[PDB]
Amino acid sequence: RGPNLNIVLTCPECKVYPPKIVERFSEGDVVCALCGLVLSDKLVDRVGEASNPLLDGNNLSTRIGKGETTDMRFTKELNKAQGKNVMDKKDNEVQAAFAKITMLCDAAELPKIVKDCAKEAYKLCHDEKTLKGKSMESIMAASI
Amino acid sequence: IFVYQNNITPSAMKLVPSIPPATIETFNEAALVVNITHHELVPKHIRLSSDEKRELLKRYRLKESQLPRIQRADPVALYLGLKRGEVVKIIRKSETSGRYASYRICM
Amino acid sequence: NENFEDFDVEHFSDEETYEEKPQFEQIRRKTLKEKAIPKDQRATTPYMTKYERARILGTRALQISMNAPVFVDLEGETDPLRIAMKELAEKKIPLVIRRYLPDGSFEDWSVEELIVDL
Amino acid sequence: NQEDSMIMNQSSIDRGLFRSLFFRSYMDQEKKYGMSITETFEKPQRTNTLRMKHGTYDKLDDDGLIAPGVRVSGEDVIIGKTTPISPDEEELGQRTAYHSKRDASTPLRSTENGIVDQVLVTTNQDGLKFVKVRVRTTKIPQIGDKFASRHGQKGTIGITYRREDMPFTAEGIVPDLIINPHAIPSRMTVAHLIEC
Amino acid sequence: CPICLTKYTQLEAVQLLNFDRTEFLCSLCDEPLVEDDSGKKNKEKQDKLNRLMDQIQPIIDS
Amino acid sequence: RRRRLKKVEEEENAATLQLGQEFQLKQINHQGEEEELIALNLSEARLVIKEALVERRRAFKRSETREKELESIDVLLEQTTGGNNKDLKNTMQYLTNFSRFRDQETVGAVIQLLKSTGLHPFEVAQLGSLACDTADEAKTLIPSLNNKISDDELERILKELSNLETL
Amino acid sequence: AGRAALYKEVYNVIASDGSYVNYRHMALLVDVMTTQGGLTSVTRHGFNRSNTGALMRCSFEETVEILFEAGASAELDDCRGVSENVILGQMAPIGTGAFDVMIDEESLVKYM
Amino acid sequence: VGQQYSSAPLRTVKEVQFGLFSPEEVRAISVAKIRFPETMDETQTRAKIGGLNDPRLGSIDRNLKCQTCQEGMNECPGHFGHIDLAKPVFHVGFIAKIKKVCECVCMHCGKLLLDEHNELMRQALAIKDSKKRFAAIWTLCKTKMVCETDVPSEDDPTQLVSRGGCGNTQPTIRKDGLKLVGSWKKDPELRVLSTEEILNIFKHISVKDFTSLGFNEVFSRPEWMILTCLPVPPPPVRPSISFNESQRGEDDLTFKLADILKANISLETLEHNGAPHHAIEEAESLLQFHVATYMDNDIAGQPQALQKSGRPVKSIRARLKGKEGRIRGNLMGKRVDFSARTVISGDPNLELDQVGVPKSIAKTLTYPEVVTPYNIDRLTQLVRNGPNEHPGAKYVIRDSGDRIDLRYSKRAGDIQLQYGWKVERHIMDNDPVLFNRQPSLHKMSMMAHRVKVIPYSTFRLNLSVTSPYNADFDGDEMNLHVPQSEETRAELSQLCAVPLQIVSPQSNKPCMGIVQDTLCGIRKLTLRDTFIELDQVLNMLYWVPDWDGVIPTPAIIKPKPLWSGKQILSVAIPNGIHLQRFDEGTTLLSPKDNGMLIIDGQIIFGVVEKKTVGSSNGGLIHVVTREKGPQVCAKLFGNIQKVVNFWLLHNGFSTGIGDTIA
Amino acid sequence: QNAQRDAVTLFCCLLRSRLATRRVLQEYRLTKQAFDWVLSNIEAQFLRSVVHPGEMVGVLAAQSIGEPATQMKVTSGVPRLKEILNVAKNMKTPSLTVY
Amino acid sequence: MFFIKDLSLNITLHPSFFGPRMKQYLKTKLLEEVEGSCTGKFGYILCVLDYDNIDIQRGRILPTDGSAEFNVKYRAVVFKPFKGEVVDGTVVSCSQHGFEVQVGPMKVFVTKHLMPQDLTFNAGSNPPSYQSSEDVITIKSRIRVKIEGCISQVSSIHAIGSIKEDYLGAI
Amino acid sequence: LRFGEMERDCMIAHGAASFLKERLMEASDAFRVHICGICGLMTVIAKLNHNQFECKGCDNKIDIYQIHIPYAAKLLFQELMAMNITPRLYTDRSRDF
Amino acid sequence: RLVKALEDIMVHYDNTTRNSLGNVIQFIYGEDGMDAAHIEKQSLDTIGGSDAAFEK
Ligand SMILES: [Mg+2]
Ligand SMILES: [Zn+2]
Ligand SMILES: [Zn+2]
Ligand SMILES: [Zn+2]
Ligand SMILES: [Zn+2]
Ligand SMILES: [Zn+2]
Repeated sequence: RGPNLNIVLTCPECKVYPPKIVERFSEGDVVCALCGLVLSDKLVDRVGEASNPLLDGNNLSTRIGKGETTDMRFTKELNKAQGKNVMDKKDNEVQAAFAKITMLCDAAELPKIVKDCAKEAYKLCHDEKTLKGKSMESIMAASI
Repeated sequence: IFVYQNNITPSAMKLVPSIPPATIETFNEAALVVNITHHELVPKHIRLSSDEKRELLKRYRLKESQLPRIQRADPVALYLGLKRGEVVKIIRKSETSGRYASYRICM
Repeated sequence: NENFEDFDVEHFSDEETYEEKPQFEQIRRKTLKEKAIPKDQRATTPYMTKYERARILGTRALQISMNAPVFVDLEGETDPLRIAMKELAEKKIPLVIRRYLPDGSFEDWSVEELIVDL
Repeated sequence: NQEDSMIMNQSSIDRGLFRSLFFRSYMDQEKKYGMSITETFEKPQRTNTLRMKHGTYDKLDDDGLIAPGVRVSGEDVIIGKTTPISPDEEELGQRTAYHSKRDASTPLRSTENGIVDQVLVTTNQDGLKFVKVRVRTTKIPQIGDKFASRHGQKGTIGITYRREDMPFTAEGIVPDLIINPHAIPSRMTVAHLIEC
Repeated sequence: CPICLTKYTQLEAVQLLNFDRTEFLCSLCDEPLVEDDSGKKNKEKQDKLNRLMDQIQPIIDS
Repeated sequence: RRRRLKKVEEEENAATLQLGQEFQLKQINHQGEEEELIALNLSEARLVIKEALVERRRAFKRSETREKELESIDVLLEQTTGGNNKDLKNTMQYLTNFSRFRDQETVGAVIQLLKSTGLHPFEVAQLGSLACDTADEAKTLIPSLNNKISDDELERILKELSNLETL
Repeated sequence: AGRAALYKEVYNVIASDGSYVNYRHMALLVDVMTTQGGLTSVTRHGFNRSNTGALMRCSFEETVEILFEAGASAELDDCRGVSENVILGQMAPIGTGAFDVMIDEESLVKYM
Repeated sequence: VGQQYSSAPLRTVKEVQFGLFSPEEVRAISVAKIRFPETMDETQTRAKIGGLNDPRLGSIDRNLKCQTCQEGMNECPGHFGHIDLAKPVFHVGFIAKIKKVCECVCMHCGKLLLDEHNELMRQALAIKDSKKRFAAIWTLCKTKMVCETDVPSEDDPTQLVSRGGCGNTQPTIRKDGLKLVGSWKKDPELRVLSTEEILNIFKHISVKDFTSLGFNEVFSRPEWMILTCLPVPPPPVRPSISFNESQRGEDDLTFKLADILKANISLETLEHNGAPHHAIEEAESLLQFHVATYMDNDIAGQPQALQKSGRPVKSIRARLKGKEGRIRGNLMGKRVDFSARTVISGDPNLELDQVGVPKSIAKTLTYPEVVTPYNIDRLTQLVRNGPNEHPGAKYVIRDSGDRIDLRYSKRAGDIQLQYGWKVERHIMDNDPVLFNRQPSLHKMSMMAHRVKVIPYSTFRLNLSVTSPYNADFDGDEMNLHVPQSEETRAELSQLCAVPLQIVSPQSNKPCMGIVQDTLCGIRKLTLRDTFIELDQVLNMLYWVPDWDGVIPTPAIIKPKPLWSGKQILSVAIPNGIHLQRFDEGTTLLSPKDNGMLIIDGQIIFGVVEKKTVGSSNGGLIHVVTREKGPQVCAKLFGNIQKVVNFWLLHNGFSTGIGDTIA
Repeated sequence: QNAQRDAVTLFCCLLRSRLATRRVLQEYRLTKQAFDWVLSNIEAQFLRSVVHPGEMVGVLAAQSIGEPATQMKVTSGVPRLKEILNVAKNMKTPSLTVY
Repeated sequence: MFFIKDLSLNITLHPSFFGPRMKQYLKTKLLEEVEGSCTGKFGYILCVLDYDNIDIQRGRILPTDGSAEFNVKYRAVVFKPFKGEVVDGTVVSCSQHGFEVQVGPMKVFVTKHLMPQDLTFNAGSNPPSYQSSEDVITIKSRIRVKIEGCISQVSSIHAIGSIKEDYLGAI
Repeated sequence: LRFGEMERDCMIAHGAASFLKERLMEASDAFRVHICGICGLMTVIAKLNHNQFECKGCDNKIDIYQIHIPYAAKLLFQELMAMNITPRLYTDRSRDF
Repeated sequence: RLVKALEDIMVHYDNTTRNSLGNVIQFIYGEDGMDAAHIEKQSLDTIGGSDAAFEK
């Protein structure tokens, strides 16, 4: 099911599968280790922002802030325009829960690994049928 | 040629455009006390005829806009009474070749 | 990283200073044969220029490097550029030069007829 | 030695003139991105590790860290670190079910070599194990190394002569270093001469 | 092509014909193509058209 | 000149005499002048290609029933054409298997017949190509002939082409 | 006369410290600076405003605004300048590129 | 491996035509309609169909083909998508132009305020170029407040001709952020002008109307200035970087298109499900702001979209303008391969046009040499040498474009070379290479040298060539560039060579001369006191490479054979050179030995000084390079440097603290 | 032809000043072959001194002007050069020289 | 169908063929990749006429690879199909999807939805053909087919045929 | 190594056009892209193995040219397309010099 | 700034000095058409001196 869209780096002369392939990162080449023929040249080894889609999912949101020349009336107008958005309400409350969890961890000086484990434990177990009526304090405490 | 003394009412400027080919040039007395042509920096300006302009464009393979320009407000241009699309041959002293003949079209 | 008092000017770097001061036809037409000036009335120089000689040497050496038939006797010379200079020495380069006038017209000058004085 | 170059005595360089040590420290850390998305300092094996670097892995130990004292060369790995990936993929052809991990190891610099001086293992503030490897090498002075007096008279070594080629006094004293006279008058550095 | 789920008209089916001169192989999936169920619903579209138009005649009269 | 982008134009079709942008009735040759669009019937094309091949054979050398003509043009393509001549070969077998006139005299008779009809070279080439026998068949086979030629003149053209057709 | 005075001022600046520059360089500078009938300053609002190609102008200063104006005005760039050939990566019509190399056949067959 | 062969004709770009996309053209060229603001699938392993990273747009993973062109990184250019906007929005780079056009045109019937029935309008139409004509039209029509449905006749202002126009009142338009407000006059009625209204008006503008405004009819209509179908740039424009091959950090552009899709979906849900009007203007203002900061984050009087780290979102304009922008940082100048950089050192024993290349640099930089019969043996020997030994080769390029690394191939055996193959061999000696010192203010500051492979780590070069480079050996880096083709190699050797640029066109005098120790020693050598004994004379004569092998007769025969310094220095000067210079107090007898006289390349009197062999007009360098040519002048540089440096070596020269003492 | 005559008239003045009959027959004392050699060499060097078409003299002039700026009552120097190139209505020392 | 045209072709002449006699090399290298070559711009070009004199311009040396680029203007016979055209031909292959008819150098496909309903497929018969109550259409059989749609790529042309129109099929 | 503005200026002053072209293309990024003939855009789907070219939206399969531009130039033109600007590239002159 | 001002100005084959647009800057380069590298400072003998020295 679905298209292949897979590129295999096989030597068209040695014809040995699987091929011994050396990736010359310094020389920008991908070569066959047996015959020395290049396969893909001009290889690619900052400009965006780090975002792991495992802790907060594939949420891609940018907020609005003051620039060098910023008028405040449009600033509050855009902030309240972003405030009434419907598709990110579950996203908004799960980041609110993440913020409260991190605030609890930082208020009791726990290491960052515990914050990460608690956040992923909450995310993996958010929106459960068996976990709907329990108090959010208990949910955060159990995650911690 | 109209030589006034101090100033003109704009109610006369609006009717300075008259029936062609009759043309009106308004010259201030104070601006005309000294001939600017006699100044050592101002080179010799020679107005070109239509056939001269055509030959100049033909031999240099030029278009109208590819020539160096002079506006129709330059004091030398007003001195010669230049009109739009009129080319002057400008002969000036060259420190590398003695005589250099440049051309400028009146825009 | 590094902390260097050795004042090295990072180059192509004038936009610090831009931000400091930001406030202050009738003979030839279309693609006719009239662009091709006939040989009798060519008005360009008969002397082959430095850029012309450079590009003829480059083109001839590139061709010789890809087994073009050399039209001069080789004296044991193997470098394509020196073979090209030898070909240019006795006018045996079978090329002509298309000097484009600014209006789009051009003149065709053979390497054989161009005087190589430089 | 013309115009800010020096001629340094190669025999003096052999005897330790301006010879110097160079220590570089490499810090590497294993972190847990979640439950199982973590990495381990370990020596990778070609059977079960994807996207290794072409440098040799033989100088590592069972814990994926090279012992101190071992000589290193260009692009040799000194800290072997691997993290697991999503199993049963299809990438670059040489991908199988054995390749459960990818290589996130730290090689040496491609030009640097030397001796592993000291390997330090510990935990951070967060309790994650992280290592520090100090590599010691020596920079023997050679042609092009920059030297300066105490007077702004910097420059590189032009060439190195042995003792039998340098000029010498009647006492047999050769210079360790020859500067050019042309450094003096334009800069008007008289205190260099007075210090000498 | 059921693998790539991409539509093909009659014109480009000929250039996807194989050496066996029987099947139409997909360019990306390399799988023989299946026939789309369009054209047999032309009578269904005619019935839909008539069943719309007998329900709109009072609007026509108005 | 031409200020070019995707303008409005009709799709290529046979009945509308829209043979594309570059198949116009007026054609500019390599010498620059306007010249009529020339479409050839199967027999005329077969004779033209045969003259071209024997002319190429003569240029190389200086430096009837269906079977014997078929093997003659086969060995002619073998000795004259080089690599990748398969499509030209199958074109020659198609032209010989579907020709209606064998000599240049019959082809010239067809040309001088169809030059005075005043129709398009395209449709008269189609008429010479197809062995139609009924005027209504000719109208329903070549839709450009509708409201273009009278039926009696059309029947005269078909019957005289059938008379001129041999083998 | 403004061009002559401008050359005199530039020459005074250059020869203020006794440095000598050949006349044709400052002559070319003042001829460019006075070719439009006015003192066309070397600014983002001076020479950068003549219709000399959108890519040439955007290479210097105010790049995005110049491309915006070109897109709004549907400006056609003839690609005769150096900068357009730099961005397009093709042979600029300068120096060696200021001509073309045609291949001759008549002298070639005359050779042997 | 290069690129796959293409059957399309290879042409050069002769013209670049600008303009604006029509939304119909955007929908036509789009390969997909992007719906979902998500880029990744719900399983976090594949590309979401209809998302911002749809495979039909292209592919930025090596093991992923593009879904459209079925190619990889090196072949797929990327394919565009589009966004069907819920409401029309303004192009942020055209706010002033929209305002100007709105001041020009009617706000009810979409007609020009002033037609050809006015003299001023007609003379504004007489302006040929679009910008000046549009500026004149705008200045003329910004003061008109009425559509002028009826006007007097142009020939006589007595009768009234009813032109086009509704006669309505055109309001004054000003911008307040990203929206236009119009104040109608009071017989003021101020209200916000909706973008769809302006789009409708601009559609009702006739062809001649915006043609007079400078808008071209198929390339840039003013109606296309309003954005209603935003094209989606492909993932090659906005790649997803990786920090440790485990993170999926996306571009800021992808973040902005996610915001665009979020705002657009919010707006279409609000209009579809019914909403108060202020919610609709709030949502469309948010969408317009997101469009603007996607297109230009730096807007005056406006807040900036910020990343999760709080840094401003790098919009496309930021990627365009600036130093590291596309034009000046990646297009108009760029980083290149086949380059080298190290410190420089002086070498008196190198020729003027010669550079000393380090062996490791020579083992790294390669020149692809085409296989001919003239070099089949040499290239075969270089291939057999391998890339680990200089001289050697690193790659063999076959005629099909296949490139064979010479590592990982000797175990497969040796390779028989064929004619027309390319061998990427190491640069040997006499290879023309470009040699450049930044900042490089002038053309003499980066020139072509000849390679001499030397066994150390420095670019070594002649001392006399340091002046045009403005180079000193206090740790200066200085760049190297190797041409990879015979054409560029030839034009580098014949145009950019060191001897060809001895005489600077800057000040019509030589830019290179005898400098520093060689200048001091050539003054000390040509003094009248300086006499050189036979044993040193023979060594000095042998140090001249082009010495003809005849010992000149001494200036003093008895009681001891002594050669003067001028006599030996004249050996370096080629014959036929005549230089004459008179200083103050200089006669044909020189009591001061000032001035110069050289006859047939023989020094008659005068000490050789900066006025003679320095970078001075009319000196020895200028005369020799004008009468003998550049190669002879370069050989003269080498000869004088060698002989003077040898004599100074065996003579010695110092300075000390006592030299500053009166 | 008029432009060609005007372009060499200073060099023609120099040539006539140097190659006068009095100077040749008195100071230079040239022979027939010496004079023909002189004329041939002058013509050859003049034809070699013509600027080559295709030369980017704009960039050459810009570099030859900007580089001596790097080598550096009434204002002078880099600020004066900036006042000149950025053609400003005001300047530090606006002045006259009345004769 | 068969036209004659005056075409201009751009040919990359390699520098290895810069011998004394480039004219016949240029004519030859014109004559492999034109005879039987398919172009969507002009159809299947079959034979080049006027071989004795062909217009050869002065060739472009490309400034990167050194090859000579000639704009050779030639006259040739072409086979450019169109839609709406009825032609004769012979069937060369058949399947359940339809059958391929050979018209000149072209294999026009007749799809299975484009015969009249009398014809049906019978794979049991050898060769597998289309059989009706009044006629049978087998391999190497005379048939008259009308082309309703032709797709032309840069180097390939495919056509859609049918025999549903009256006075079509076998003659 | 940066072959920046001023290195390019000095190559221009030498007149070394082809070396400059080599530095800008064969030394950094030589990208071959296909463009339509009707529109000047690079919106051409190229199946090189199938030898099929088409610019959908102009519906032409016979008017495609390939050009060699810097990859940064292609990305420039795609960014300008994202600016709703047309960088229409044409392989022939339309206006006389 | 100066380089970007003058980056497109070339001596053409008619020995004129034009920009990219073909607008003529100098009708002959440097008003004399001479390459700058082939220029030497020379003394004009006729302009100097007295009339008696001129005649002598
Ligand atoms: Mg320094
Ligand atoms: Zn292999
Ligand atoms: Zn498929
Ligand atoms: Zn693609
Ligand atoms: Zn109105
Ligand atoms: Zn298109």
